[PDB]
Amino acid sequence: FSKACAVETKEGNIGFDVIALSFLVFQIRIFHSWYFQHCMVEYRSEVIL
Amino acid sequence: VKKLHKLANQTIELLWRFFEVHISKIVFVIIAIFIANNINALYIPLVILLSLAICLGIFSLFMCAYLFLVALSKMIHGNISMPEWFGLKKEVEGTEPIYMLFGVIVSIIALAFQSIVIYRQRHRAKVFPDFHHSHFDRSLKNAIQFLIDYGFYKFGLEITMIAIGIDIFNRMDALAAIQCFWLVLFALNKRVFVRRIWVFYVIYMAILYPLQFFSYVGLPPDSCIEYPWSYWIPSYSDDARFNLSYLLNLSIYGVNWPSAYLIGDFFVLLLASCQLAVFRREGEDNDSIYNDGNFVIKPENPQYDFIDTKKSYVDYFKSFVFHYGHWITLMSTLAAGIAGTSLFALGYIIFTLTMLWSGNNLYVMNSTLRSFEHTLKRWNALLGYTLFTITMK
Amino acid sequence: LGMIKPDQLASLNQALTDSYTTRDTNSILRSRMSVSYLKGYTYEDILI
Repeated sequence: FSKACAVETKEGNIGFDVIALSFLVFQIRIFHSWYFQHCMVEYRSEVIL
Repeated sequence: VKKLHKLANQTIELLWRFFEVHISKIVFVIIAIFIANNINALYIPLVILLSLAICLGIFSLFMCAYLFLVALSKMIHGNISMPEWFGLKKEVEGTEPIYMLFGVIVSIIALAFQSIVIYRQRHRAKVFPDFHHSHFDRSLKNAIQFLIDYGFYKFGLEITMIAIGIDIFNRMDALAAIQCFWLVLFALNKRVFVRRIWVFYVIYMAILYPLQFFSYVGLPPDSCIEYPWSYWIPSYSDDARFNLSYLLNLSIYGVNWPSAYLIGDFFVLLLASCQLAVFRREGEDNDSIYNDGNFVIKPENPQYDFIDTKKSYVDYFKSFVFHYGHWITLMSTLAAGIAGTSLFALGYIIFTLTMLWSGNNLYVMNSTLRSFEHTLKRWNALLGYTLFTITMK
Repeated sequence: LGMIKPDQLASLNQALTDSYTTRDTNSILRSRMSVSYLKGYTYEDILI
């Protein structure tokens, strides 16, 4: 039965997802922090206007 | 000669200032490694008392005498007998009593290192007493001091979450399931919810640690009794029963529990203790700026502009981390999505493509119609989907 | 003494290529090496 369904070797890991979660939680924490209002001020009226 | 002597004096002073606050952590790590080396039965009282000490100079001498008792002891269905299961293996006579025990006697000196500073101090909690974070960007040395002094007050919640994630990664059991359920509960709420629930979480895990170690050590071999959890399964092979027991982390005869679990939960203990220690001295720095409830730019900020006046390199570092960090995190999430092979990978792909498709037009605070609030709603949806993915896996 | 019939060679190839377990990684390399070595000779270069 394991031969028939034939999972590749073992690939069900919980790896790179963890570091992706780390990066995105860091980003969302930065989104609610300082220097980011200045960042968006730089985005606004210097890129479009 | 004089300059070298002054540099040596500065180095020894700074390492002493490091030690006077890090000897406790260093000795705890050393003891954890040593008890991971020997996971026999007689290690229950010591892990219990270390857990109690972490939960709370009266406690400083509790383990000092017991390690001497261990040093006293180390000098003293079947297939194994009482002394070996206890943790006292009768080695070959005539070889050595100190054959591989070169750290316990050093550990006594380690306790002395923690005791000499205590005795000579009472006869402040900062290595750098002239620290100033007002203009931390005016010097790279000041930036390093910021990273080493307030580096945990700033992001302690994040590093504790990382520790929990790595524990789940190296744990992979029902304990990992409850840990990721706690992660889901924590990540989907504001600061007040964790403010209220962290004490319950830390006491629950502090109580769970001793029970985990009791499960690890197990039962005496010649007890003339069989574990009930070895005969729940009616009509499946014995290997299935072994897998079920291992996944639920229950004691079984002739088990060889690796030290990775103990290392992970010990680091969880230390991160929780540090988080609580900084959590007592709570302030207003680790609070969201959206508590006022509007998305408009705050008229006056307590920090100067960083995009201009690019001086030194720490300003460049802030610009890189605050201006293109979302590109890095989207790269990481796309790599994680493409690494896997499942419908969860497809969800990651579609979410990251629809996130990257809105480059800059959607990053505008122009009143309503998908403003900053909707951007944070989408990001919270990303958090929810990622936690759903990990818990489902 | 004679050249191996194609049926026997095909049966031997199938038996060699189905000799592994789905758990250990090193068995994959051994089976791959055996199949690759066998594939170097056609049915004309092998005799019985």
